[PDB]
Amino acid sequence: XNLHFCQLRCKSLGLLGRCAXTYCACV
Amino acid sequence: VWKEATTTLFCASDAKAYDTEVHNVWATHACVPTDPNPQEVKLENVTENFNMWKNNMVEQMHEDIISLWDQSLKPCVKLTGGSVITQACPKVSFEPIPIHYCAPAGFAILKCNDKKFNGTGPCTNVSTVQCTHGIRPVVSTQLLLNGSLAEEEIVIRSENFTNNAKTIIVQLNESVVINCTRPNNDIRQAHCNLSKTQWENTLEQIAIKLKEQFGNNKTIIFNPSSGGDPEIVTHSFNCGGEFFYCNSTQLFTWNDTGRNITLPCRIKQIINMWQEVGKAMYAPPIRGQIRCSSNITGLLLTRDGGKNGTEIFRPGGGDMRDNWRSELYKYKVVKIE
Ligand SMILES: *[C@@H]1O[C@H](CO)[C@@H](O)[C@H](O)[C@H]1NC(C)=O
Ligand SMILES: *[C@@H]1O[C@H](CO)[C@@H](O)[C@H](O)[C@H]1NC(C)=O
Ligand SMILES: *[C@@H]1O[C@H](CO)[C@@H](O)[C@H](O)[C@H]1NC(C)=O
Ligand SMILES: *[C@@H]1O[C@H](CO)[C@@H](O)[C@H](O)[C@H]1NC(C)=O
Ligand SMILES: *[C@@H]1O[C@H](CO)[C@@H](O)[C@H](O)[C@H]1NC(C)=O
Ligand SMILES: *[C@@H]1O[C@H](CO)[C@@H](O)[C@H](O)[C@H]1NC(C)=O
Ligand SMILES: *[C@@H]1O[C@H](CO)[C@@H](O)[C@H](O)[C@H]1NC(C)=O
Ligand SMILES: *[C@@H]1O[C@H](CO)[C@@H](O)[C@H](O)[C@H]1NC(C)=O
Repeated sequence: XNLHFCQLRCKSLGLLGRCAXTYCACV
Repeated sequence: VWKEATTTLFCASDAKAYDTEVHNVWATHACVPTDPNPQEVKLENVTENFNMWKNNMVEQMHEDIISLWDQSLKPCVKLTGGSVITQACPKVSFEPIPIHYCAPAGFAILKCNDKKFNGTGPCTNVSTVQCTHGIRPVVSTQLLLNGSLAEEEIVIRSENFTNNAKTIIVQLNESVVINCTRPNNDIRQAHCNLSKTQWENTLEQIAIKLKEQFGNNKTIIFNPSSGGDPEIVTHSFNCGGEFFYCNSTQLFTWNDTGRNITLPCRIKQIINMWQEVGKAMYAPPIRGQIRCSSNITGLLLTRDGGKNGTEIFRPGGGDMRDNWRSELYKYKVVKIE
């Protein structure tokens, strides 16, 4: 992956989110 | 020309009918016995283009292992698309076995035997086989376990090295044993041991191969994951039916300029699924010693890129198709015409 919960999570880490298969990954 | 084609690949293995271990049980009804008389035929004066990143064999394997897990490992609770399912979650015996993939009549598997094969483009030493070699369907992140080694030297593969968004698959030529243990008698605390000098030598050789790819005037650095789900921030895998989450910071904090490396691990009940987007909860860990000794045979990396002069690589993975790709890269299915 849910890219949005992901980007919403990663942006709180100072980073961008993207899908790694069915998992959330930060960049 | 025998063009690349999609077919109904069937599986073969040495699964035993008397094993209640879940890979054995699945293979018992899904697979045939291992080929008693295999025949590899070399094709003379034949050149063939392969593409490990566009291979239907990977897709077919992915679906099979999904079906394997979905029949075998039942969580007590599963959340998908807002829908909740609960069921009996009996613990199981879990140890992967080798699975061969075979081509039915009318089709054949071509095999690239070139030592430095990068995954795409022409292959000058091609053979045909009835079945692939035995592949253990190990589901893991960051580190590739119990796979096949490169013959000559380390090989690094990517669909596009210049695209920092593309996963880099590393294939080692020497295994690095890693032992992970949840000791008998904090039931969720565990740890992983590996040789410090062996790992440091491995990172040293990987860096050399990366410099060849990205430039000799580059400074190679390894850093831990930038963040995300627990499954990709840590080295995650199933051992004895339990889901391990191992902190790999020590493994991936390195630059060019003790005896054992001991990683702290946790066993988790609640996990993000790899088969589909959603979460699953399992029962607490079993008692006794839980222990797996594995060969690290490859790595999954991602590069930071952007802007300059330095290249930072972090542990990656997530899409289990890349795991299957790391073993199926030298195969393709063609139709006999
Ligand atoms: C081609 O590869 C096969 C398998 O590795 C090997 O047995 C054979 O000697 C090779 N031939 C040449 C000309 O490289
Ligand atoms: C793989 O090697 C071929 C040459 O055999 C080359 O044309 C291609 O660009 C390479 N692809 C990579 C390194 O991703
Ligand atoms: C691990 O690697 C060693 C050599 O590196 C090999 O002898 C052994 O069979 C491998 N084990 C598995 C389970 O693949
Ligand atoms: C493994 O590959 C490295 C280069 O990546 C080489 O220096 C080393 O000699 C190789 N070792 C074996 C046992 O093949
Ligand atoms: C590799 O990726 C880069 C960056 O996205 C792109 O510019 C280049 O065209 C790609 N190579 C191909 C598509 O062969
Ligand atoms: C891994 O376990 C084996 C026994 O299973 C042992 O001989 C070896 O020393 C262990 N390696 C490390 C790095 O602890
Ligand atoms: C990883 O382990 C290091 C020490 O080994 C620790 O400082 C760090 O907080 C850990 N992080 C995660 C995400 O496990
Ligand atoms: C690797 O293979 C060994 C030997 O069969 C096994 O004990 C271990 O559990 C395997 N590792 C994984 C992660 O499946």
